[PDB]
Amino acid sequence: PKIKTVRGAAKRFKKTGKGGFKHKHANLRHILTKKATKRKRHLRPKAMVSKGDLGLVIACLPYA
Amino acid sequence: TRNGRDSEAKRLGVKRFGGESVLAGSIIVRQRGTKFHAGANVGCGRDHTLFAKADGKVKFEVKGPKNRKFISIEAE
Amino acid sequence: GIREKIKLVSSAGTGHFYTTTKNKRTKPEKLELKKFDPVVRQHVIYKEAKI
Amino acid sequence: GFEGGQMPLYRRLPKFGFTSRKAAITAEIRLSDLAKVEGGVVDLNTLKAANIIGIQIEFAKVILAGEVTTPVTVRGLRVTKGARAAIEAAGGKIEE
RNA sequence: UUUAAUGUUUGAUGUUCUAACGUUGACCCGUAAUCCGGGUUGCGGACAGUGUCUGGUGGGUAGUUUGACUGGGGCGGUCUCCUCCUAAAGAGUAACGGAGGAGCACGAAGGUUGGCUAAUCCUGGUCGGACAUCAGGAGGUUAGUGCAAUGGCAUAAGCCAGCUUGACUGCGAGCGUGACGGCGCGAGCAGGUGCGAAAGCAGGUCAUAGUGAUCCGGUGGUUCUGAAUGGAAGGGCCAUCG
RNA sequence: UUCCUUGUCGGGUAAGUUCCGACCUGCACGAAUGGCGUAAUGAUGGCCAGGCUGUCUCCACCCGAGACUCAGUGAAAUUGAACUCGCUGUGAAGAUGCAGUGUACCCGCGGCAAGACGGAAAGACCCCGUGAACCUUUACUAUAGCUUGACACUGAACAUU
RNA sequence: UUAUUAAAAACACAGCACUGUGCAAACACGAAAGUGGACGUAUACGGUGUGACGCCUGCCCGGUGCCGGAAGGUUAAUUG
RNA sequence: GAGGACCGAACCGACUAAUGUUGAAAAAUUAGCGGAUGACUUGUGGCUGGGGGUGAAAGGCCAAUCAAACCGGGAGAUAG
RNA sequence: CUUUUGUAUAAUGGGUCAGCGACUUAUAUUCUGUAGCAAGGUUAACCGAAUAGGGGAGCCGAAGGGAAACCGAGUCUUAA
Ligand SMILES: CC[C@H]1OC(=O)[C@H](C)[C@@H](O[C@H]2C[C@@](C)(OC)[C@@H](O)[C@H](C)O2)[C@H](C)[C@@H](O[C@@H]2O[C@H](C)C[C@H](N(C)C)[C@H]2O)[C@](C)(O)C[C@@H](C)[C@@H]2N[C@@H](COCCOC)O[C@H]([C@H]2C)[C@]1(C)O
Repeated sequence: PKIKTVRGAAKRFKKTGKGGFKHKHANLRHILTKKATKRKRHLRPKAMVSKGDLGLVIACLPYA
Repeated sequence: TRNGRDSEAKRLGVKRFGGESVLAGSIIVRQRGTKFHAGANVGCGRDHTLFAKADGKVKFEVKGPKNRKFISIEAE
Repeated sequence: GIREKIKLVSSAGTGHFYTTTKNKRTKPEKLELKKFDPVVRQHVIYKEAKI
Repeated sequence: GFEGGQMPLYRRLPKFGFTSRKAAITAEIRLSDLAKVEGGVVDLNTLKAANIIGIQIEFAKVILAGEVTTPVTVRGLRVTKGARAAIEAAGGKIEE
């Protein structure tokens, strides 16, 4: 049988050009009044998955 | 009553020692107070982190009438 | 645990708003400040409203 | 994805975005594919007949990829400004 | 102006009625049968009872949960964060090792400009006293810092006044620190603003605690999407809440 | 039923942590999850006395059945391999096997059980497993049953309003 | 009475009490039909506790349960 | 001539001790022991079925089997 | 032999011999080697005196950025 994608991972990681994965930052869903604007601003752009975590992502997204 | 609590270490101290070449913005020393003071081409962050405002070599000096330690960047 | 969260709505037509805290027991008066509105790119006055 | 009980990476990160149903019916065409077509004039039907785009493609865009050498008449296709120059440079013609 | 009573819709019940329905009353027949069915009759009677829906009750029954650390386990204590020591003069470093704190506060206790400099004690002095306010000398920070400790602080970061909202929006060279999620510092650039004559300073507070991922959902916005098409619903994006 | 506790006093014995009687200071009795009595009953618990005795001081002899020898038949558990001594030390910390040293001709038979951490049963204790079962309850979530009302099966007349 | 380590002070018991039950009884076994209760009818039957007999059985209804009450508050489906 | 009366065989039971414990025996033998007209015992046949039965109640018993029998199946359950 | 910080260990397992007895298979996916072809590569079902040939439906690759519309060797971010 085909490998099944972890659908939860597919909704959180997008494959980039050179094979990396981009993802949205955490800590930007709720309580935000107490967070400094500088901190919230640096969490808006998408980030690349670190080298230590690529093994977990690739295993979960075999067809990505 | 009972002990057993502590906080995580903060990794303070000197990051670039005398003579080291640094880029602009490099953190030189993290400190709680101003154990070291900002000299030439060196800024003082809100937590009194001393960072290089220009490229060059860091330099430690003791100056002033209170013999305070200053850190400056010999621009090169 | 007394300070309540409030929002400051811009006096301009835009729905932009800031958020802050306030001790409504000691300071019952509404908070009014001049803050930058990034929609109209001007410093307008912001008035208090419920979160 | 199991990390021993710690909240795994694909669960401690937020979900984002949505899937566009229009992107599934849109394709990109390289300049090097304009010569594979039959007849010179290219459109949706001629590209599908040449097995260049899918049968369900409704929108197609020509981009500056590869190279075109013969005069080609592009019809009913969006063309990037870089590909538009290259097509006109080879005596081609672009019509909406 | 108002009031009564005959006529009506819907309820609100009840006292009658019989025709549904009940009859584990009697009698007759199927039938040489205490089942059952039919018939006659009596007694009940729109009740009871059953179906669907619904509230309550429900260890009668069922499926399960009931943490870890730990000088064995239990009991007690502890579980996140901050400060000091242990820690061996970079960083880091354990124990149910030694000591303490935090789960906030503040539209001023923030910004800026201008100014200012303590503790304690002595001497003199109405009430006035060991201790109030006044004056002088000594003293030199032994004081102060919204709160623990440590490191800082006179150019004061301490104290006072004026004017104020930079407790700005978009960004960000370059670093620091983490396995990671993350967290931290940041000159400079654009837009707009405050204070100052100006150089300048300001992206909260002397610094380090004051905190909670994701999912789901709410509220506002939105030259994004809109399952034939136009809308809409829903979704996305931005801000924010639980 | 009393922890302290062999409580204290009395009785019994030369001597009684038990027994019987009392005291009340009931750690922590108590009135139908009964209280206190109670003749009779008991393969019931505790204690005393007479009788009786090899229960004992302290064993002796005897009669039988085995054990032992001969003939016939003929098992079992167990078993890494063995050319399978003592001691002191050492050492996965209690040695037939290591070190040092002592002793010891080779092999049976009858006996005895100190050791071979002897045999037997993948410890019942204890802990552990995000094991199991069954049981409990004001743990959670359900649910049979019980119960409430609405609608249906289900109609008429009339009051009361 | 623990067949096969427990025969007992445990269980039962006659007696006592409370409580349910008006007969198509309560109750029990049954998706139901039905059957037991009982071819019985409150001097009967079921459940619970106690346990011959003798003398007796005190106080507490706050908690939990049960019974009664129906005014008020709250409250489901339904209705819209 | 009454009695869940008395003594005591058959019969039913199982209190004590010894033996046996790779037994003669997967619960017995030997010597004593309890009941022995009764809530007695026994034969033949029948009925009750597994979250069920039955239980003078020990979680006892339900074919040397019981805090949920046995047999087949899910099934190569799962086993950090 | 196993298991362990550590076993002559008096920790586990084996009386002996002979036979049997444990990293497989299928389908996906990634990487390495190797072979073919190469900006292309390859067919699946199916047809077929069928391992040929046909079949290019498809799949992967030659373009990315953005949540998306969209733009495109750039794109997103932002008023820039
Ligand atoms: C009559 C013969 C049976 O053994 C016994 O009866 C022994 C007296 C029995 O022990 C009795 C008596 C007892 C006092 O031990 C002496 C008691 O502690 C143990 C639990 O039970 C053995 C020793 C008793 O063994 C003791 O078990 C305990 C738990 C640990 C002891 N030792 C390792 C310390 C060990 O010696 C075992 C467990 O009974 C022996 C076991 C191997 C077999 N099973 C038992 C079955 O009957 C008993 C019920 O078991 C569930 O039968 C055993 C073995 C076959 C025998 C050998 O047949």
